[PDB]
Amino acid sequence: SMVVKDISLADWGRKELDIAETEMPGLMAAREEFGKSQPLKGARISGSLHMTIQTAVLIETLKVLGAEVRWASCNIFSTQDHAAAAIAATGTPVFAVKGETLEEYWTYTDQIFQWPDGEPSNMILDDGGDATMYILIGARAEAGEDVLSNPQSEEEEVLFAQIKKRMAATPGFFTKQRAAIKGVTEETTTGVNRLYQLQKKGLLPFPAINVNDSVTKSKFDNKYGCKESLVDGIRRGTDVMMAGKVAVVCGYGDVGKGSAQSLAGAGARVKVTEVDPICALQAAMDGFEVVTLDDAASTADIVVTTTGNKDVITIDHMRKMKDMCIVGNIGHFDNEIQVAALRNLKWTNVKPQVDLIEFPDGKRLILLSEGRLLNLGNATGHPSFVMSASFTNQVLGQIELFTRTDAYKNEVYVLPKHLDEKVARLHLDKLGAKLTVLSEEQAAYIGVTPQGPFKSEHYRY
Amino acid sequence: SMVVKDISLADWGRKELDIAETEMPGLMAAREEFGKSQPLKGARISGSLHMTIQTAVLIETLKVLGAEVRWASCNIFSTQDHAAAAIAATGTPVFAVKGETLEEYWTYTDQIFQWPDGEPSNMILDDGGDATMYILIGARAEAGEDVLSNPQSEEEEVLFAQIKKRMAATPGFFTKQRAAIKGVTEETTTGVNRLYQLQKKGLLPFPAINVNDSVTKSKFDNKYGCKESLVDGIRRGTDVMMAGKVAVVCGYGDVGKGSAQSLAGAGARVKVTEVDPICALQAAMDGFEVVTLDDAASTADIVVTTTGNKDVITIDHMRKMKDMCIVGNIGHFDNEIQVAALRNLKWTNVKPQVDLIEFPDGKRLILLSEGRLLNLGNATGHPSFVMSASFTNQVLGQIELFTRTDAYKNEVYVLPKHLDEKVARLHLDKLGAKLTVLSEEQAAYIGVTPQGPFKSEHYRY
Amino acid sequence: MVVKDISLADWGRKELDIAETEMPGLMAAREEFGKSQPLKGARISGSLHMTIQTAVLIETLKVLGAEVRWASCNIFSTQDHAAAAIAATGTPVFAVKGETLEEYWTYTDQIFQWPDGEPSNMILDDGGDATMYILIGARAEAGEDVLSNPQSEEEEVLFAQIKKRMAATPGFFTKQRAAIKGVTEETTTGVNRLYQLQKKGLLPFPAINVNDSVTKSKFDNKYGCKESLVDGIRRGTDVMMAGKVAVVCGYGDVGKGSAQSLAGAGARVKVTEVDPICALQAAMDGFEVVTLDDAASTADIVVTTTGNKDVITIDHMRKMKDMCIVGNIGHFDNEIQVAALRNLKWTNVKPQVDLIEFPDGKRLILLSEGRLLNLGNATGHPSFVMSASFTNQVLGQIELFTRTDAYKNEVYVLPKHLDEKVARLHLDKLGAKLTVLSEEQAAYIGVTPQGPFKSEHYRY
Amino acid sequence: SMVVKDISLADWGRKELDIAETEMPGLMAAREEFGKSQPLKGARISGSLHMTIQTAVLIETLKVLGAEVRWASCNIFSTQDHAAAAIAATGTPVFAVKGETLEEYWTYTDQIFQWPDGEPSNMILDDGGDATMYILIGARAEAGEDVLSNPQSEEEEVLFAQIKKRMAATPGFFTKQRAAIKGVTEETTTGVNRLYQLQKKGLLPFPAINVNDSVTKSKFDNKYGCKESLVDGIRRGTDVMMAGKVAVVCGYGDVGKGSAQSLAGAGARVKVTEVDPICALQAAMDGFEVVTLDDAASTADIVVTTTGNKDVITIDHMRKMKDMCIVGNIGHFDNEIQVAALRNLKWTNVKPQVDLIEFPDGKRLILLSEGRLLNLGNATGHPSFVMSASFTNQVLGQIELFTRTDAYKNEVYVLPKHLDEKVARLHLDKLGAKLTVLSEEQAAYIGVTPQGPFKSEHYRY
Ligand SMILES: NC(=O)c1ccc[n+]([C@@H]2O[C@H](COP(=O)([O-])OP(=O)(O)OC[C@H]3O[C@@H](n4cnc5c(N)ncnc54)[C@H](O)[C@@H]3O)[C@@H](O)[C@H]2O)c1
Ligand SMILES: NC(=O)c1ccc[n+]([C@@H]2O[C@H](COP(=O)([O-])OP(=O)(O)OC[C@H]3O[C@@H](n4cnc5c(N)ncnc54)[C@H](O)[C@@H]3O)[C@@H](O)[C@H]2O)c1
Ligand SMILES: NC(=O)c1ccc[n+]([C@@H]2O[C@H](COP(=O)([O-])OP(=O)(O)OC[C@H]3O[C@@H](n4cnc5c(N)ncnc54)[C@H](O)[C@@H]3O)[C@@H](O)[C@H]2O)c1
Ligand SMILES: NC(=O)c1ccc[n+]([C@@H]2O[C@H](COP(=O)([O-])OP(=O)(O)OC[C@H]3O[C@@H](n4cnc5c(N)ncnc54)[C@H](O)[C@@H]3O)[C@@H](O)[C@H]2O)c1
Ligand SMILES: Nc1ncnc2c1ncn2[C@@H]1O[C@H](CO)[C@@H](O)[C@H]1O
Ligand SMILES: [K+]
Ligand SMILES: [K+]
Ligand SMILES: [K+]
Repeated sequence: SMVVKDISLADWGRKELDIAETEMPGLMAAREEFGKSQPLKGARISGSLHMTIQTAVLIETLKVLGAEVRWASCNIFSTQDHAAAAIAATGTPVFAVKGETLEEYWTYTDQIFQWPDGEPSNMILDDGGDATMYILIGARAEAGEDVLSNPQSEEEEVLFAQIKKRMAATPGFFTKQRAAIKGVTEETTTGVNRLYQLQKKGLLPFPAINVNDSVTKSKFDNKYGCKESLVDGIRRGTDVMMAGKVAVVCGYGDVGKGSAQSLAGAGARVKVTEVDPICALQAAMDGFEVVTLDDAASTADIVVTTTGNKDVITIDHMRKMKDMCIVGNIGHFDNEIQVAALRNLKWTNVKPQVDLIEFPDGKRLILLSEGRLLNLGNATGHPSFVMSASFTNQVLGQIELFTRTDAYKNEVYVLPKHLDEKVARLHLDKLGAKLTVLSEEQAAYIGVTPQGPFKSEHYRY
Repeated sequence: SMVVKDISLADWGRKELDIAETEMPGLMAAREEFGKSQPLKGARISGSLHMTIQTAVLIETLKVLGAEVRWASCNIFSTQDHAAAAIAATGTPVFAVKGETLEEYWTYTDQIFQWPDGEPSNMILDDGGDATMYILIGARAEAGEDVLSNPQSEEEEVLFAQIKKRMAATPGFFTKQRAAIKGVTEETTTGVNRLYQLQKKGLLPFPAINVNDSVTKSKFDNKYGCKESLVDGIRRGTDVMMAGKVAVVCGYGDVGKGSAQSLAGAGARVKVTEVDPICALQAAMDGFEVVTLDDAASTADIVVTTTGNKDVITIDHMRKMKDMCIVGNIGHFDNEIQVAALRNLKWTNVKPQVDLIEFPDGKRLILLSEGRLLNLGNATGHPSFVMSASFTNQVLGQIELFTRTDAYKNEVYVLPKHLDEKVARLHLDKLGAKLTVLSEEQAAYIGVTPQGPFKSEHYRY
Repeated sequence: MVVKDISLADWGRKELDIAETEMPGLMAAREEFGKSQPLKGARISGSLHMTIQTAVLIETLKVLGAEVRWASCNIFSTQDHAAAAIAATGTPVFAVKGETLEEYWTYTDQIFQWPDGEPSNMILDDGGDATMYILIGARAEAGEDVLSNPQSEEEEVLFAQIKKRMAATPGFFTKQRAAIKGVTEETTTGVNRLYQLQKKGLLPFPAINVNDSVTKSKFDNKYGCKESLVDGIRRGTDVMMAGKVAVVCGYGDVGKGSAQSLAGAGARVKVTEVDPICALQAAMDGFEVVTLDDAASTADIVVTTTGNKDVITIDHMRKMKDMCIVGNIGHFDNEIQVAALRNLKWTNVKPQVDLIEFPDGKRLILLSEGRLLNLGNATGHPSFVMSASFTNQVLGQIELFTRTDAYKNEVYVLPKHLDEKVARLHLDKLGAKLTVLSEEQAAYIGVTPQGPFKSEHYRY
Repeated sequence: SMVVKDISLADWGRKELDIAETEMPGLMAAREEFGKSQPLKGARISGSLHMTIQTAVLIETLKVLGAEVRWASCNIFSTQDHAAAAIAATGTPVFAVKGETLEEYWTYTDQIFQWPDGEPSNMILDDGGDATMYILIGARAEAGEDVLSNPQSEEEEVLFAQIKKRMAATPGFFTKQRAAIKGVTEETTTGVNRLYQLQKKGLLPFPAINVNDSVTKSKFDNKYGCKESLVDGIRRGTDVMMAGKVAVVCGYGDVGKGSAQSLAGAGARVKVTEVDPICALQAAMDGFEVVTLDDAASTADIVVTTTGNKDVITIDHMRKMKDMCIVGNIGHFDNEIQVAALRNLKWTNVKPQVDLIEFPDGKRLILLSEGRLLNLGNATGHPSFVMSASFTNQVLGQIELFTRTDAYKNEVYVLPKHLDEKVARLHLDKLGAKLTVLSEEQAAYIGVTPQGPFKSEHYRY
């Protein structure tokens, strides 16, 4: 009916939720505005998104708006057990344990679609595309397409076996559920990229709102969020001194940028790697030495990958690294580091999400969260405030695709700027940030209304 | 023939160009790449752009590409005399003096179009849109439209007089010149906004390249440039101690962002104003107190405007200010501050571009560059390296519109991403910034090619 | 031995393996003095936060020949896995995270109770509690009225512990006092206490002020707090730093580190001070300098760093806004008027995190019940910076044990050449390459190429 | 009665003062607090200190507190002629002309001891110790010691010639002047050095206050002052871009620490060299790479020296540097850089205080101020606020010695901490910094009084 680590943690979860709500004015404002109206009454939402305290506040907001939901995490180490307990105790089905196996993970992703009345979900709230991919690959398998062979990875084999179990247990499930989905809201860059791949190949059968690319998501969550929680995760994992140390940051997109500020602000000296010349130029301009990991690996104290790509930190890199160098990843998936390549070496667990890996020559590495997003694995992810900006976009995205589904075609959308502006505006008071108002004449003079939007569609901020 | 302050400054100018070239790899790469093939042979370029050492390197670069140019500055205080002189000494006609009057400014603007063979220019390279407007408003006047009446500013009246003057001396001039322009490239936000007004009204009769919105322009020039050059201007103008002082930055776009960094990085404590809630939330997140000038004026030590709007610092604000508060503008035009409203009071010149204005109660203000761009007025504007990234776009813009004019409609375009990435790429070596190369598998994995472009069309960086 | 759970020892040992690679000072001292055993015969009573870092120190003192008995100097600052690892070696330790006041003082007394019945001969102290216990006890034994009118609950427990000891083994305090060759004192608040003793003629043995080594006060107190303040506030509250206003009370070494901690994490810092010079430094460093009276009502975070008392009062706490976070990183829990909060409704959120509700409904988040939140809510300063602090401790123990007769009953600091050696020992770890003076250069500036490089009272 | 370059420039001097005063709250507040009580009535002060506008404000402050004064520069080139003029217009004897002869210099030093009533000085206010040493050496000569033979330098022969001139002219002048000095204050490290040697050899015949080691003066000059004026100097000189650049700072004392902050704050990436392991460890902990100039020279873009040593940047380093490396000294005071060693290479002057030096292989260097102090050479020295903190120390020292002469032995003393604190208080209000007051209970608790001093004699702050 629910799967959590320990239901007795509910009370603790609840207390922290009391606190988080005072930090999340966006979601609370959505409860005020849409509670009575109940725009999501009739919504049947399967959520796949880090089961944190922040996600719990979102979940309860969705419910206040009329939705029924079933939830699971989008990572095996990112759950906050007391958050999961507190949500479970309300009766909302949740399947999320910090430290679950891969098999369990896919079992749980499946569970979010298994409603008691035997009818399907009609909405997906996704982070990384795992729930979306599960349905769409499932359905194609059910249509006879050969899509469950030649598994590239362990994780992929486990995903396949889970699709096979579901096909056998309830034939027609995927087909039926693919058709039942009114729309999906996608939270993160890696997820959005998967959406665009689908659209480009004509494999997206319903509309998606790209939540990541709201300005109040990508330029806040991905950047400030990582600034807050990257060093947090490293610190809890290792308790290492930042001052005096060299940290190499692989990638200089939004996450990479935030990550560099996280480390720099703590006193580490930051070096950056990149493949995009524009982002690399930014990094240099921002004061950072721009290197390759091939050149910088053997003298780094800390190495962090932020790319969304793969094989960024390889076994060759890790052999060069000096004793006790700290290795971690804060991009969505664990393949940015070649962890699988380290499995034939001697591992000593230090504590949860902290492992000492020993090379033939006696050199040791400290690996965080087994190569999974270390901010959520080693700590608690992004603070409540920033998550409020992200999740308010999520709420608006859900309202759009559920209540105005016919306005949308089978493609990836972003929310309109006036909504983006609304989201930021909701978070200003909380910080005691006083906004100036344009005179009618000033607005005229620069080509806008006093009410906004204030920028052209593709302004970059 | 030419008009500069003092032709004997040429040697100094020349020595600073030898140095400046080592700081502008973008422009020097273009000379190597397009020198022999001479894509601008037959170009007759009228340039209206701050006549600085940086612009001088651009001018020589355009000549090396085959172009013949005639130049003027786009601001009465922004010239560097020794740069103007070095350019005049090569025989290129240049009409720019630091501290020219309004009348002189328009006389020079007109001169850039007066070729010795009596034939019109065929290209414009513009910053602010003054040279473009002149031709266009002049042409309309010639067609009998009533565009020369009810002038709002002293500046508007002198522009009208100059247009009439030219109409009488050489009838048909504006119309024959309008028709002869193959294209215009526009440098800055305020100019680009003017262009969009035109296009919108159907009043753009040729293609325009919006250089401002190149990523390697807006996110570098407008941000990092002002970071370098705002306090530079304030220090040269006032020698005030920064640590311990409170500065108010009005606006938090690309310029306000850089301006804030400029002051903070020098030790001042920075408060920010904004009308855009997303930009305000960025400023609060960046650790700045977000206030209204109404509330903050009376205790500020420094007040700077960066909006490109008008009437941002009013007479009411300046009244509230404390004795010796420094006031400046770094947006494109002198109407952001209500300087006209100060003409009423007792001025005392302190030195070039620094005035002490005394209110009735005896309260004094220090006004910088008479409320015009203080970075260029009180110092020398942005350093060479950043102007190289900015100006390398200009050169590519000219090459496009001059060699491929038939591919463009009467609209505002931006350069393609691959060119933006090229520009960045040409600046990496100068900084010892070494780029990583995607493996074939890696590029496939994220949906790009190893040669780029690496980001979707509207990626915000 | 008393620890939370001896089964944590393996975990503690793994983190010691790691900590050692971060603490080259201590490991160097093992190399230099291990065979020579300068502390052979030393019987050291240690009262210092029983963290992983302190565990590396303890093992270093043992490599040098010492026998030790250890207790923490704060009820919340122990890391149970460190305590366990140390206990597993056979070294007597008495330290549990979350001990009661009564337990604390039982453990402080335990560090002086050796199996053979003979007294300790050295004290390694942090905050002065172990030193005060012996000194106040010995005066009570000599008949002085020093155990009356207790001014706090904690003071009451101390008096009862002293009375309990005098009853069990009469004469213990007098004999232990006389048996102490010397004490080394780690922290500002402890040193302050020593100076008060010396001024009154109540210091009966030499003390090394380890806090005022440049490689301690200008590193530990500053960089240490830079690293660990925000750490403790994040683990306790997971609050967003960006966009928030934090008021730091005090701008000495710790207050300076603390401001950097919060600012570098995104918070906007305002600072209070009583010392005009320190205030001017704050303003020069870019911080708004305010009174808490004025700033209290709009702050999001308020942190005290003074070593003083009654800095954050009931009146301030009344003015604060709902969900304001309140903590202290000075040595003692009286900087904040915690006791004045005791009749209000408290709800525990989790260890060292409490929600306190006022009559009007306004709630505050108090960290570690007003005790050092870096050690309370996280794990204190990182190993590297503590290696600097603890290498000074080792050198100070060696001094007062091996050369006791060269010191009078006063507070001393280590000579500059030892201070420079400590810094030197930590350079390689960071890949910091030092330049060497030419003979002529040295002469030109009035030094030798070997150092010391600065005058006695150079401020750095 | 006065020697200045042009009494005509006096009105302009005054206009400069009006501005500078508003930036020197310390000295001004001194005037409001002590003006009425006239604690320097009866003072007859002989001053020797760079005759700048800042020093003019100091001077007038001394007169406001009742002091009668005669003044000269402590340097032949430091005099700002309109300051002198403004001061001589007061009726105050000033003997200072920018560019004065060495002979004339000593003649002006003598003139500050020649009062028209024929009686002697009773106080010396000194920077560098030339005015103190002149009286003391002269008096040793008049007591018959052989001290005017064996001049080490031709600059010393000017000294000795000048004492014999005065000895011959008015027998006993020196003996009687030495006996009349109540006390002297000293501003600089070199001046203190000389005095402390007098003291060690029983040659110090009166109390001296060492002001250089006040916290509010050593920190304000050395660190905050150089923080404000380093990057400023380098910009005015080269207009180079800081962002993206590597700057090597030689030495990490107070001047080095400020210099590092100046550069990092402007966007440069700072490396640091040191011989002192404590300072080096400070640098690494402040997040700077700690290197030897030997290793870092070939890739530096800016190298600045701050050591106060000699032969810091040698010809061997300069040969290794890349083309267009900028090289400067902010220490003291020439000879940190081996400039002379470069005199055979091709020098091309770019403008005042900026020289291009070319090596045999075409490698050029940009050298600032010929390797002398660049903050004075290319900028305008330290800001007024900075100098206000430092000159307020002189004042308080003067009051202290003049009014409590009896409390002092003939030794060098540092300024009492309560006065150091007083200096700070005097600047707090201008900054808007509000001081908290200890309760009587809090004060006893920590072992001080509510009035301070608040720290022990050797607290390092
Ligand atoms: N942990 C979190 O809380 C969190 C939050 C947001 C996003 N993410 C994840 O982080 C990843 C990155 O997100 P983003 O918003 O920064 O995307 P982004 O595209 O803005 O930036 C990724 C950057 O990595 C660079 N890159 C790619 N391959 C590289 C390589 N081999 N070496 C060096 N650089 C390389 C790209 O040029 C790009 O600039 C995604 O997986 C995203 O889903 C995680
Ligand atoms: N001097 C220079 O070196 C330089 C360089 C680049 C651009 N500019 C000029 O600076 C101006 C700003 O350009 P930008 O690139 O920053 O454009 P931008 O649109 O990114 O920034 C303008 C910002 O000002 C804000 N704003 C508008 N009116 C306001 C008001 N009344 N009060 C407070 N904030 C207000 C807007 O919300 C906007 O975010 C333009 O005129 C541009 O041409 C100057
Ligand atoms: N938590 C830790 O890991 C850690 C580390 C080192 C020191 N400490 C403790 O921190 C405390 C401070 O030590 P420090 O080394 O910074 O001492 P310090 O003397 O250098 O700093 C204390 C400052 O507080 C100021 N102050 C005093 N009362 C004040 C008041 N009522 N309001 C505002 N400011 C006031 C003083 O002027 C002084 O500048 C001591 O208790 C010390 O033992 C803790
Ligand atoms: N330009 C100015 O406005 C200004 C102002 C004050 C002082 N100064 C001058 O600056 C110099 C330094 O002053 P300070 O207050 O920093 O004194 P300081 O003694 O505090 O700093 C000197 C530092 O230089 C280091 N050093 C010495 N030789 C070195 C070498 N070969 N390589 C690397 N580091 C070396 C020393 O270890 C010491 O830490 C003095 O000569 C002083 O007169 C200049
Ligand atoms: N504490 C958190 N709770 C929920 N989601 C988070 C948290 N921190 C980061 N994320 C989200 O996780 C995604 C990374 O997979 C990002 O898109 C981000 O929005
Ligand atoms: K969190
Ligand atoms: K420039
Ligand atoms: K620790």
